[PDB]
Amino acid sequence: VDRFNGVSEAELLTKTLPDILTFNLDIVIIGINPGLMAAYKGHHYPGPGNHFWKCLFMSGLSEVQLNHMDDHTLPGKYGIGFTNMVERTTPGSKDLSSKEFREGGRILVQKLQKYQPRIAVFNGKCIYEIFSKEVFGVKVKNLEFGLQPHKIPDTETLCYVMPSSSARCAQFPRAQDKVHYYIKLKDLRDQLKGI
DNA sequence: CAGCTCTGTACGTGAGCGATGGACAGCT
DNA sequence: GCTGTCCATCGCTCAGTACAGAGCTG
Repeated sequence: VDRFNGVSEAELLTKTLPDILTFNLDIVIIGINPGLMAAYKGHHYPGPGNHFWKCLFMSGLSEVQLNHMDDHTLPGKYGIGFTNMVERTTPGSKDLSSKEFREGGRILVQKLQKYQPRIAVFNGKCIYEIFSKEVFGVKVKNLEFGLQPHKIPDTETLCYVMPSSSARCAQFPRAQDKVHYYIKLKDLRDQLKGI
């Protein structure tokens, strides 16, 4: 079956997804790594199998239904940027090693200390579990979604964790089951501008 | 024993690819 | 009536998390 218009999966696995980063951003969405479609398109969260653009609209973070082609307009119009913990493309997170994640978390903390957005948004618990242990030296055991009790070191950057936008996750089967975190993220951002 | 990590595993939903079937229209 | 296409429809694949209940170490 052909899902990538004649492009082999082995070619996509060698491709990367660029960062959409700048200064004065309210939010930076940090993914785990690119999926095969993101590597294919060269844009963040294209469908099918991803809830991100649906949740972004349902929560009120965007005024209309946006898509992956709109990712570069997000810093200027919305104050939202994009990065990932791991550079390498795989079909799923389970194809990544501990070594890649730990190297990723180090480069991620450097990137965050340069751009210093108001909120570092972890789109996936697994990446915050690895990051928090490596950076803050905390226990992974009772880790929760939402606002974290630690800031990115040397910055005023907050850490906010969300269930991955991937539709592989059966615990939050629909975009509607994830929207709560997007709404609480919209509220946290609104509170920062208010205060 | 007490807190921790580690690892195999099952799980709902909705989009899209390739195949299928009923409707439909051409054919002095 | 026979032919071949259209286009909705269908059936299969595909796009992390929490849990059980150890093991590990003070």
